[PDB]
Amino acid sequence: TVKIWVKYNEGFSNAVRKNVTWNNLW
Amino acid sequence: ALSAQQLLNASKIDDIDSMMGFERYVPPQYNFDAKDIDQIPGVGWLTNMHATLVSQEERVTTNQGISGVDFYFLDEEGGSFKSTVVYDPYFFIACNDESRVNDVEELVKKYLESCLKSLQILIKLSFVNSNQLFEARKLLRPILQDNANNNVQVDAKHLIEDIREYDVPYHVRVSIDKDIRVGKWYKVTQQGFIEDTRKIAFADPVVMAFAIATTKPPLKFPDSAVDQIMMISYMIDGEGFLITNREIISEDIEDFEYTPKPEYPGFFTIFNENDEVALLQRFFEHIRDVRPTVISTFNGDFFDWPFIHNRSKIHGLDMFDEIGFAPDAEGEYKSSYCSHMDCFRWVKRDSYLPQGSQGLKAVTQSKLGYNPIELDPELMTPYAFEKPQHLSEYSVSDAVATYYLYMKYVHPFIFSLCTIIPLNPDETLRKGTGTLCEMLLMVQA
Amino acid sequence: SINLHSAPEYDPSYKLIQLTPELLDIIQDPVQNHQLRFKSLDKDKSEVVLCSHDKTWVLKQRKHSNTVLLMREFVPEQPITFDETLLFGLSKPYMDVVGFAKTESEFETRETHGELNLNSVPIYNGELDFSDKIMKRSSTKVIGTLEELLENSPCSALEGISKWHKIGGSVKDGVLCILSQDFLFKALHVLLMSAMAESLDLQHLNVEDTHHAVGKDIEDEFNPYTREIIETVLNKFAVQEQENTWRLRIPFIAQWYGIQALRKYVSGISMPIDEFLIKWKSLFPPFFPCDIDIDMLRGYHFKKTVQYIAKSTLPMDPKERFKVLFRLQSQWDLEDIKPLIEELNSRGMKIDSFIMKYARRKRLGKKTVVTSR
Amino acid sequence: PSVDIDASQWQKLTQSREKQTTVITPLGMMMLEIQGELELPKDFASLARRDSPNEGRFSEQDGETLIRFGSLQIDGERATLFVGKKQRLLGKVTKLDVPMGIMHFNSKDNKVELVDVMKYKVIFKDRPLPI
Repeated sequence: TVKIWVKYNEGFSNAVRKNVTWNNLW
Repeated sequence: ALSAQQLLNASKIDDIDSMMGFERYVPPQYNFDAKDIDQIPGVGWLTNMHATLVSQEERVTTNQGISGVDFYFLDEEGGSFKSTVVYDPYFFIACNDESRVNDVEELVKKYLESCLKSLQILIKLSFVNSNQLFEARKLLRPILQDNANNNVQVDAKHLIEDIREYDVPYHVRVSIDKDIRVGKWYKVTQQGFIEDTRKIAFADPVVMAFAIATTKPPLKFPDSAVDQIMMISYMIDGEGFLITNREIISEDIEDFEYTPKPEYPGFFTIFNENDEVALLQRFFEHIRDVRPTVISTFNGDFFDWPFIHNRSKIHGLDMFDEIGFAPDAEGEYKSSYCSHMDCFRWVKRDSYLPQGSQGLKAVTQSKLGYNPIELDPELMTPYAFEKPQHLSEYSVSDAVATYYLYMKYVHPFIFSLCTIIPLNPDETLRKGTGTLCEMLLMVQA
Repeated sequence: SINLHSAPEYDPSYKLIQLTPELLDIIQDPVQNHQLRFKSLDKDKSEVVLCSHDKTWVLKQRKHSNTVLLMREFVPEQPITFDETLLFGLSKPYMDVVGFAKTESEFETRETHGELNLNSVPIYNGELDFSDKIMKRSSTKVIGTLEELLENSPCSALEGISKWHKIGGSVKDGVLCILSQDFLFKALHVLLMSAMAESLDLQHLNVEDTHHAVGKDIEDEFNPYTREIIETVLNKFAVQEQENTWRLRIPFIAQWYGIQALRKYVSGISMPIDEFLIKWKSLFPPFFPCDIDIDMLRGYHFKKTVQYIAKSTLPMDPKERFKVLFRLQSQWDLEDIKPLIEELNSRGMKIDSFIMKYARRKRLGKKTVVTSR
Repeated sequence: PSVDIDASQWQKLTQSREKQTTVITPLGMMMLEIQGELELPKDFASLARRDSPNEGRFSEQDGETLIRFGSLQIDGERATLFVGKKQRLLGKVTKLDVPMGIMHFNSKDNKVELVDVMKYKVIFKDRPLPI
C-alpha cells in the first residue's frame, strides 16, 4: 500500500479567455 | 371575364416586382447596326422570365389584354429592373389537300372569328391572347379527333389533317423566336434585346440559401397543423443568419463561427425572437430587405415551404402578399422575381447518387468533401429545450452546407445550361431530361 | 530514461506565456527599444497589456484541468541508488530533472489597438497665465514628460506617438496639453497664409522658417505660436519624408475644414441638404479651391435634412448608442454611418456584422444603406 | 506601473546553441503534462527519515528534500511514464502549435525575466494502466 499515484481526470474542460488585472499577476 | 382577373394577378405581380426593385423599364423611341452597339440608349444581365398579360398602356377597341413575357435584369451598377416584350402567340394547321387550302381558310376565317387575331400562309394562326388560342384549340380538337379516326387516303372540315409545333410553352416560344437566353447579357432597346457577345463572365446575383428546424412527434412525421417552427437558418452571399423562437428555445443563442474548411467561412448573426410570429416577421422583413433573386433549399418543395406557408396562414399572414411566393398547379412553391432552387431535385436528376446517398449528409460528403454535423431527428425537439446551442450549431451547419452546395456545383451548371436552353432556372431544374432534350432539338431545328 | 523528482512546494512566480512567431522575433531582437514591456493603467481595475516597440497585445488567461509541471535539469549531490525492477519499455536513466513549478493555465496574446491615457491632460484655449490652471488641479502629480505619458498608457511607443500627433497633442511651459479645435485649425490657417505669404516650399517645410514666418508680424505678447505648437501642427497635418523636413497632406485638411464649418453652422439648427450644400459651398476660407465629394460629407452629420453631430457626445455603450442613433435618424446612408460606428465595436470583429446585428440592414439600388427597426 | 522583460541571458544562451531538436531545451528544461491530479504524501519529513538506502526515494538538495516519484521513457513519438513501482501511463511527445514562454516574475523588485522557451511537451491523455 501507500504508493504514489495520479488521480486521473475523466474529461478535459477548457475555460474561456479572461481579462488580466495587475493584481492577478502579483 | 377571366381575362380581367388574370390582369389582376398580373397587376399584383407587377406590384410585387416593383416592391423588390424591378420597375418596368421602357426604352427610347427608335432611331443602326448591331455591330457598332452602345450607340443605342440603355445593359442588364437576364436572370429570369415569365409569361404575363399586359394592358395597351382613334379606337382603343375597349378593354382587352395583350399576351407577353416579363424579362428580369440586373444592371452594371448594382441595381435591377424588369422589362416586357409583347408577341402574338401562334400555332399551325396542316392540310391533306393543298389545292383547297383556301376554302379551309374561308371556313376557318368564319369559324374562328370569335378568337382569332390573324392568319397567314401550313396555315399560321395568330391570336390576341392565350385564352383565345385555347378556345381555338377547343374548337379544333373534335375535328382533329374525328380526323385521326378517319382512314381517309371531300368536304372542307375533313381536309385539316393535323397540327404541328402545338405544345410549345409560350415563354419558350418567345425565348426561341426572339433568340434570348437567361445567363446572357443584353442591351434592351426599342429594336429589341441585343446580345453582348463581348461579355461572357456572369454577373453576381444576390443568393440566399435556407433551412428551417421544426418540432415533430416521436416516431412520426412533422405535421404543420400542430407543430411549430423553432429555428430558421440561412445564408446570404456568404454571410450567415439564424432566427430563433424563444417560446421553444429555452435560451438566447449567441453569435458564433462554424467553418469546416477555409473555402467555407460561416460567421452567423443571431435574431432571438419572442415567439413564432415574431420569428416569421423577422424572416419576411429580412427577405424584403435583402432581395434575393435566388432562394435555395434542400427538399423545401416537400417540407420547408408548405410548413412555412401553413404557419404563416395560422398567424393570419398572407405569404403571397408578404414575399410573392405561392404554390403552383404541381403543389410546388414559386415566385416571379426569385428562383426556387431545391438542391434535392438536382441531386435526384443529375448527381449520379444512390438512394443511400440522397440525404443532405451523404451529398455533403460526396460533393463538398467533408463531414457535416449530424443529429438524430428524434433528439431535435428535446434538445431544443435541453441543449439549444448544439441544435443551433446543427442548424447553421445545414445553412453553410446548403449555401456552398448551391454555389460550387448547382449555380454554374443550371445557369450555364440556361444560356442555351430557352427556360428559366426553375424549369430547367425540374423538367425531365427528356423534355430538356426535346427543347435542345427544337432549338437546333 | 529520465528520473523524475519533485519539490514539496512549487513556486507560483513562474508563469507560461504563449509566444507567436512575431512575438518570438520580437523576443529574439537585441535592440527593440525596451524589448517587451508589461503595461497597465492601474493596480486594481484596468486590464493589463504587453507592448513591444511598435505593437500592443491584450493578455487573456485560460485555465485547464490538467497537471502541467515545469522541470529543470540538475546534478544530483548524491548518487541515485535503486534496484531495477522492470526493464520493459525502459532504457537506462542518464539524467535527473526536478519540477520547480506547477501551472494550471496559459496566457494567450491577442493583437489589439493601442490607446492613449488622457487622464491628466488639460485643454488649451490660448489663455494667458495657464500655470495657475495647471497647479490648482486635483491631481498634484503632473505629467512632466512624454515618456511618463507613454509609461502610463495602454499602447506601444510608436502607436502612442502616432496617435499623439494625430490628436494634435502639444506641450506648453513643460506641460502636455490638448489644443481646442478652433485654436488648432486657426493656427493651421495662419500657418498656411503665412507660409504662402513668404512663398515657402509647402513640400519641404521646416520648423524654424515657418515659426519665423508666422510670428513676424504679430506682437510677441499676443503670439502663442511657439516652435512646439508648429511641430504639433506639422505632426497633425503633414508627413515627414526622411523620418528631416515636413510635407503637407491635402484631403484631410479640407475635410477637417468641412467639420469646422459643421461646428459653426449646423449645431443649433438643421436645414435641408440641397440648401446646406449651397451654404457650406459658399464658405471658402482656404486660398486653394477645394473639391466636394459625397464621401467627404460623411461621419460628422445625420439626416432630406442634415445636422452636425460630435462622436464624443454619443453614448459609449453600443446598444444605447444604436438606440439613440435610431432615435436621431429614421433612414441612414451606408457611408454616412460606417465612420460613426467603426471605432466602437464591442465584439471587435468585422464591420457589417456589427451593423446588421445592432440595426436593420435595408439596402437600396444606389447603395447598401441602413434603416431603423 | 510598468517594467521591461530581461531576455539577455536567454539570448546569449540561445545564440550559442541550437534551435530545439528533442524535448530538452538547450537550457536543460522541459514540460510535463498529465491529465489528472498528482497525489503525494502529507508528511515529507517523516518519510524522508524512514526512507531506506535500498529505496533511494528521497534526497537532500540545498536544504530541500526531493522525492523520486517516477521515470519517463521516450522511444520516439511513443512515451511511457512510470509512477511508483506499480503505475504506468501511456502518452506522446508532441510539438506545441504555440510555443510557451517560461518567465520568472520577481515580485520583490517587480521585475520580469524570460527563463526559457518550450517548443515541445510530453503529454498523457490516456487512463493510467496496471504495471
